[PDB]
Amino acid sequence: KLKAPAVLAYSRKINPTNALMFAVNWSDRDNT
DNA sequence: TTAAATAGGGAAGATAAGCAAAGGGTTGACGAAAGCCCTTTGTCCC
Repeated sequence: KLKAPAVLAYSRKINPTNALMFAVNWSDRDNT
């Protein structure tokens, strides 16, 4: 009947990082 | 070197699988109540 095994797991295929926030101007975004 | 006046309510804490086998565990010493025989000492008889 093709029953699922007792232990079966999958890893994570999309890895984001922790975002960082900075304050800049709309016309001088070079320095943060 | 101050008097008072209070300090949040609600929800919720995951599941599955398994815990090993083999080998050995020491020795010696801790008796009373008589039987017989011999020796010695002492008493008594012949």
